[PDB]
Amino acid sequence: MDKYDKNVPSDYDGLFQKAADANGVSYDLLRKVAWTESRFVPTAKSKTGPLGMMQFTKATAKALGLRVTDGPDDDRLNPELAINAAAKQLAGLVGKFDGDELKAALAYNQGEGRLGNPQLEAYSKGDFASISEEGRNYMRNLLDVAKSPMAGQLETFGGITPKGKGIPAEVGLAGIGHKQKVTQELPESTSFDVKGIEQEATAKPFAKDFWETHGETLDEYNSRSTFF
Amino acid sequence: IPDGAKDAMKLKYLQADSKDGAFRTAIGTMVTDAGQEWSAAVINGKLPERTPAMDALRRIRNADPQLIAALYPDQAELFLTMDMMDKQGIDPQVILDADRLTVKRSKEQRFEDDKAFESALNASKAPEIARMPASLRESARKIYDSVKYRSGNESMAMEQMTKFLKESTYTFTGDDVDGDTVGVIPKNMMQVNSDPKSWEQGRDILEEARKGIIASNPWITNKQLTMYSQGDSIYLMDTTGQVRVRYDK
Amino acid sequence: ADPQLIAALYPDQAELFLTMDMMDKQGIDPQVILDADRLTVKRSKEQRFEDDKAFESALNASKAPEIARMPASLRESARKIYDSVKYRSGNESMAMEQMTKFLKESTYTFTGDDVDGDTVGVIPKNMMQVNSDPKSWEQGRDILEEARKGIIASNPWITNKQLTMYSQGDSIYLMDTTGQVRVRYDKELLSKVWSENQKKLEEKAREK
Repeated sequence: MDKYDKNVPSDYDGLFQKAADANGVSYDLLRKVAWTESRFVPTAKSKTGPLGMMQFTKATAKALGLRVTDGPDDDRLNPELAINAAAKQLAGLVGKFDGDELKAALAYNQGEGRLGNPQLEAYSKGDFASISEEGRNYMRNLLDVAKSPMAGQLETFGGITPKGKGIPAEVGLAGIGHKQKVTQELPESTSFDVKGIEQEATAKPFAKDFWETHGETLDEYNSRSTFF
Repeated sequence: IPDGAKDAMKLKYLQADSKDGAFRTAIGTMVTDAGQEWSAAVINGKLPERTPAMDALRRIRNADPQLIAALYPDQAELFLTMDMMDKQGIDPQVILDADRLTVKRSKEQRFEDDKAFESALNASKAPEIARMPASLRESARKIYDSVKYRSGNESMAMEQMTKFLKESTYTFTGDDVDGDTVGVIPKNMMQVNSDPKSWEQGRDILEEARKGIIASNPWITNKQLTMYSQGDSIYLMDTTGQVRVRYDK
Repeated sequence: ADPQLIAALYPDQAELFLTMDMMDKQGIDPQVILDADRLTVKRSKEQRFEDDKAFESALNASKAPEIARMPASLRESARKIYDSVKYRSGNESMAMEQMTKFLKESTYTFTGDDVDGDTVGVIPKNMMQVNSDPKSWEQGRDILEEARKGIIASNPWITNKQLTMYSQGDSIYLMDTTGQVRVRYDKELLSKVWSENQKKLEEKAREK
């Protein structure tokens, strides 16, 4: 997973354009958010591990106003309605932040409340020091595809010199990793299949064979032949 | 390679394998399933519509009889009994009934049953019944047990067995023999045509054969040969076994 | 759900369930089986042989054809009834009379022409009913008696022109010596045959 694969052959993206047009969200932002949350991975295992493309939590899933209490313990497993709900939430966030502010809407990552309101206030003041590390990293990951008036102030935050640019963790730690030594190539078993010689069919009884070849039974034959 | 060569190689590897090896473990599922099929059929009194394990094991036996007899004697004996019944034209329900009658009976009662059956046979007047070979006696006992199990009549079972055996077997006689009987052969094993009445021709060819062998080997004990039907063959044999002649249809 | 699998894996429970099924179809409470097992369990292997010999000798010396030539499967249930009565009292004569009276009025013995011993099978009466009325057992017997005469005519090659009649579970089997001729009947088929015969008879009476 490098550079988000912008121009990779788009796998299972027959849903983002429709949600984007329905709700007004940018296609690139929605696709990038989905990639960041789940990397389009069908399993998406974690502490909670929602395998859906939008890696929600139970509290957010219920607060979204859906019927989550259905199906396999959670209804937001079918991709289309979960993606549509996420797009609606993103559109509501973008619209409510005075214009096309595509990065304050990343309150989507932190929410609004005891831990999200002060960070949004700090973002409004332009004071990125009061935003958490998780929020700062999450906004840094979206700088390529986002339209914001503070997109240039965030990139020049954390530079080694005041004229430098900060380094996102996806770039500073890029390329450092180890391959898995275990693969899904399973060992195969073989059946002990010996197809020998077919068994001979059951014969007719001697009396039945006699009565079918000759129109009379053995007793009649013996009685008639012994008359003379 | 053709399938026969593949079967031969697989059976060579099966024979060379050790007691708890993987080759014997793979085919042990077949034997376990076949035994379970037969035991369940005996308990329920009816064979199921499908017995894949018994069919597979029987085909493997047809490929190599000695290996199966060496490794799984019980299934080999069962298959030999089924083969004899099949050649007589008897449905496996008879074997099921005989097994059902015998299984519900203690070891002390089985001895009494065997003694009673042997006494009833030895007291008969027909030569084919009073001096029956043991291999034929097993199938006769199964027929008698089936008839005695499905009804309560032992007299009916005896008459049914005797009538079935009289009209389907032929007893050969010798000159100056105590008891006069030298063997009993089923009639359909002496047929020279598809016509059952041709059994009389094949008997003649047999009767001149044992007279011709005795003339060629006058040194045999009492100038006597025994005639024994095994599988699909008829054996003319003397006392020492040095003179042995095989015939088939 | 699956009888053959249970018989293959757990034979003891399968045999127990078959015995309970036969008792249930006869209308007998499991307390009889419990009493018979209680009588047998407190008895050594040497005494069980003597008990079996005595019971078989008592049966073979009877005068009723249903008792002297009883099939083994019916003999097991008869032995259980006899053992229960002989266990709850001390009277073996009472147990014998109770067993014989119970078996006389609930079973029917079929006979054949020129058969040594004359018996070809014993069938419980309630397995030959064509209605809910018990007295209808006589109709289902007739349908059976004409069946075995019709099969013998169609298959004259059978050993002595004789068939055995055997009741297993809820079915009645007409079978020859070799097993090549086997015919199955049940209360549904007996009822259907009886209904067809009644329709034919009533239409013949109406239109003639």
